[PDB]
Amino acid sequence: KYTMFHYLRAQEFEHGKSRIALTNSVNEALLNPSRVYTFFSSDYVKKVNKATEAAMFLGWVEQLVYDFTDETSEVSTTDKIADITIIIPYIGPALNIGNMDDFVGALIESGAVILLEFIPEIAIPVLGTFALVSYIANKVLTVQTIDNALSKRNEKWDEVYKYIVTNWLAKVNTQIDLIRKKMKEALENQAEATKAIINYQYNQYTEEEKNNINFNIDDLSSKLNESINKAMININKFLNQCSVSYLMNSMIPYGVKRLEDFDASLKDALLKYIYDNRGTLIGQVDRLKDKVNNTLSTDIPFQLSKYVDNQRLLSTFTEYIK
Repeated sequence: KYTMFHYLRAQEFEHGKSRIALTNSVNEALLNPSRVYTFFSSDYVKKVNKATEAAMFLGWVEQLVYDFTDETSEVSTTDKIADITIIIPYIGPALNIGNMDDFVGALIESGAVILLEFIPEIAIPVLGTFALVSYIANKVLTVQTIDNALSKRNEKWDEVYKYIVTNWLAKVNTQIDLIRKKMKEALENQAEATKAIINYQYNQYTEEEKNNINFNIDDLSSKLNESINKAMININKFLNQCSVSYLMNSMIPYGVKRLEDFDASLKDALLKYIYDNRGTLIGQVDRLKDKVNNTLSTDIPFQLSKYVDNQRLLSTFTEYIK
């Protein structure tokens, strides 16, 4: 029915003489150049649509800015979700994300996946051990032979991580960044549409009446800009949490299962290689055995900081590690 870009158009209007009115019905917003969509509360809708006496005008303005900031800075902190501690509930209603009708519900059941319009390729192919099997095949056993095999194994873990993180960088964050980029738009639209409904009423006030109080829209718009900045802070925090969440719970584990399988196979190989050739050490190979056993028994730690210099992403990842 409605893509993200339609909701974002429901939230626009052409400058005109008419009084424009916010509405919670998306369909209604689109079919009328006067009606504008909002993800704000029905209480907020009512409060702006209602026509306002000249006396109660500045007091009106006060409440809307309070209501704006209340609605915008909304923050749920339900901690039923893994590695997402903050939610911004109005995101879905604003961009048709969690309506793709309970958002926060949607995150709790399905995780951060629900932000992606396009699910990336998650499967990691089987990692074979043929290259190393061939490498040691009729090689006289030495310390360096075993150490090479093990550096190669390290390198493999490094390759799979790089693969996964890059997939994530390219296909996931770009998508999420789009939500961020667009959320800023939706919020800025709502500011422009409220500034419009207000400055409409004020320009129906008689000049002697109007002359009494000065509109000072550069004050208003400005106060609306700071309320948004505060909202983007919540949104960004949230988004980066979701990013690292998806990465660590829904992407990296697939690599790690495969890498573990790889270590395992390599282990068998090398230990057999060492026993088959123990006679080069007059039969005493206990150290070499212990080396491959220790090395391959522990996963190579994943450091997001290899790939990313971002402040937000790395701290979110730091929080992940405990």
